[PDB]
Amino acid sequence: AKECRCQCIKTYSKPFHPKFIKELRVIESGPCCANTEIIVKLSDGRELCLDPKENWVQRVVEKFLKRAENS
Amino acid sequence: CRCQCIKTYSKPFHPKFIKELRVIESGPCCANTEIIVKLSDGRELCLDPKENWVQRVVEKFLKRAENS
Repeated sequence: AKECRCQCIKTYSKPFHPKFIKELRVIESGPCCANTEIIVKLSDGRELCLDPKENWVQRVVEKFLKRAENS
Repeated sequence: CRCQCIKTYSKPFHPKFIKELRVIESGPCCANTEIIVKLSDGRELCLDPKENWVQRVVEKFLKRAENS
């Protein structure tokens, strides 16, 4: 399919500081993708897919969310 | 480079139908942080990131999605 399918072919495994994140996307698992997908947009203009099951990823997404909620 | 929201949604809905979450931080495109959630029914609602109930709903969805 085109729209109904997983959006990530691979995830970025190298940990980085949430300060480089400007946008976050969280797509829960369901009919169109067996797994939850997390895509972040960096200030370098890159769109990265992250592993939602990785602890550092969860902490990084948490820190960005709280900061954005303060702006 | 514009805002994705005109007005924020305040009417009651069941969070359990949220299937996707989007958070765009403020900057050159939009002065305020924007929070957009996609409901199963396809609807897209803009929520106020400054409201405490909103922050709780977003948090709960995130943890649930991370459990999959």
